[PDB]
Amino acid sequence: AVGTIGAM
Amino acid sequence: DIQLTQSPSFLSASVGDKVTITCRASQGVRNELAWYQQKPGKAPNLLIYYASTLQSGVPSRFSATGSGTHFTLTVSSLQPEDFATYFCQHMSSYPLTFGGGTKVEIKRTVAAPSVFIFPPSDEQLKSGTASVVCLLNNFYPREAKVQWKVDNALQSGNSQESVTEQDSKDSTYSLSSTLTLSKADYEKHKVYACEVTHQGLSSPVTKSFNRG
Amino acid sequence: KVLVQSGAEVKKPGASVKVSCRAFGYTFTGNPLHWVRQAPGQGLEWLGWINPHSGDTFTSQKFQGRVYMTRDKSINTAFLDVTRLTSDDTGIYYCARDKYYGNEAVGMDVWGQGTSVTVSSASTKGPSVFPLAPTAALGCLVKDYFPEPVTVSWNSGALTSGVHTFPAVLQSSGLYSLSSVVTVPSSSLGTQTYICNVNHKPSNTKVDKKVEP
Repeated sequence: AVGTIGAM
Repeated sequence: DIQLTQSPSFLSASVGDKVTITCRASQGVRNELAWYQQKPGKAPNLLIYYASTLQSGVPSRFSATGSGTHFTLTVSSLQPEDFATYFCQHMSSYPLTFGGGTKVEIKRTVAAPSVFIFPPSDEQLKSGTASVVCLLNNFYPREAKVQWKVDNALQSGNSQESVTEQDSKDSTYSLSSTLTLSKADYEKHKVYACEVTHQGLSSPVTKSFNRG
Repeated sequence: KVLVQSGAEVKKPGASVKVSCRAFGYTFTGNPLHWVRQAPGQGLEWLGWINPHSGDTFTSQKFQGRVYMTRDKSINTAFLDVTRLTSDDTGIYYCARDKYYGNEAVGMDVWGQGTSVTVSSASTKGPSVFPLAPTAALGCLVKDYFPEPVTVSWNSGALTSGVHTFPAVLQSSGLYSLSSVVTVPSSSLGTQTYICNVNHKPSNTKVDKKVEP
């Protein structure tokens, strides 16, 4: 799925 | 974009019924889909994610499945708390998109509206405007059609309606219609009628008052 | 755990609004925050989401250049700026946390109570209250007020059973108007005194209309 704003 | 179609949009069912909602995706969204439940006045609540995994705290009667473009949500036996509007959502590409929603309503026995008419208040009439209010109280199902007659003349001009949500205890609906005129127009006539049409009325009911 | 949003807002067309959203009970910088809005009576519309740790954002394409997501980590608060408002932006604005399992969108876990945003040219107007005198049904007419909301209550909260307060309707004047009604025993209308209360908080207007036959 969408997850372009990064990892956390 | 990428649209989600929910079917049906409105659904009536009584407590204890097994019911199934359908979400169809314009494009393939492999497994990346969520289901929400929203009651009037609240923020939505998460029920299902990964198309089929229950969110913590969701009763086991809720379940969902779905592959690519066809998804379904099911309640094994409806409960008073389950009656709300349900949204699907995908997260496979931008923008995230919700379905149009499915409103699930309590099915109950047909009940006819109790009709009441209220002539304008003297304080309002002194202000230059006259509002005549017709109230349809505790009826089911949800269409009710109201027709206004000033001096027996059909008033397809300006009047407003307002419907409550389904009652928590009765599962009925209530409706208020408001006919608005000037002081000079209100005082130029005499009769004011309110004709109510509903499934629970074999013949439409008329409620009128004189003076004004 | 909990997302707390700022209070309702009333703005004129072409103005800007700043909604805020504070996080409690979890690490603010551990989950993306979505922004979703709902027009009166309608479905949900996604505005974008923000990485609170980095401040990185993706804004929904329809709103790019008009909507701005920011955050203040020192107070666990996220901000949403909606500029150049028109009537198409009237509705409730929610912030929602994503579970974000696998570093990837999964589902909106925690929602705020929502922030109401009304875009209109109308000016603040106190309501006029008129009695709706007569199995016995009476009521109050709350007419020509702006903005929402108004609270009714009957006999200061004691009378609550057969009460129906209707959703306000927006007239062409840009003003709101609603009715609150009650069904009472076919006759108690000589002993019992029925008073509807009306609180229009944006106008500092409280009115207790006695509904007598």
